[PDB]
Amino acid sequence: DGAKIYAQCAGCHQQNGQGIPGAFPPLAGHVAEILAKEGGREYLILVLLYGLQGQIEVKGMKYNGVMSSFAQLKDEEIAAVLNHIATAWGDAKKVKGFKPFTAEEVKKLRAKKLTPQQVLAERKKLGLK
Ligand code: HEC
Repeated sequence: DGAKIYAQCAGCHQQNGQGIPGAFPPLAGHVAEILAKEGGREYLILVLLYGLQGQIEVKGMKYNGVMSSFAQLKDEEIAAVLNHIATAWGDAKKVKGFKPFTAEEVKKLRAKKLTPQQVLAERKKLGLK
């Protein structure tokens, strides 16, 4: 299940999804922020398929690291871990009519490979600084 997959994330984003200041951005309380943007759920899938780099801000703090791709996960595994980070800390509560992540959403985005620099560009297109 998604919680089991999340073990592959926990080393960085931590068991409680609160991250490490300056090093690993929080997921708890921040996934909602992303989902709130038009294109936000697609962006979350792209991070997992293609990785991320570049300076970003989360809850007013700056991050400047690199996240690897997790494309070796299957479509259902990526769907499951994203549902985990969307629900485990209540972020989806904050979001009106959250539909759970599904395998075909991941499949569709795998069809167009992006670089981690292009993933950062997608993040910026969301209105996120
Ligand atoms: C440490 C080696 C990491 C592991 C394992 C995972 N992630 Fe990560 N992630 C990491 C960093 C350093 C960053 C920021 C990169 C930067 O440009 O500074 C991230 C980013 C994310 C994001 C995006 C958050 C945003 O505000 O844009 C998500 C949603 C994300 N990471 C989730 C995630 C998941 C679900 C992982 C396991 C499947 C995972 N990450 C692994 C570092 C590391």
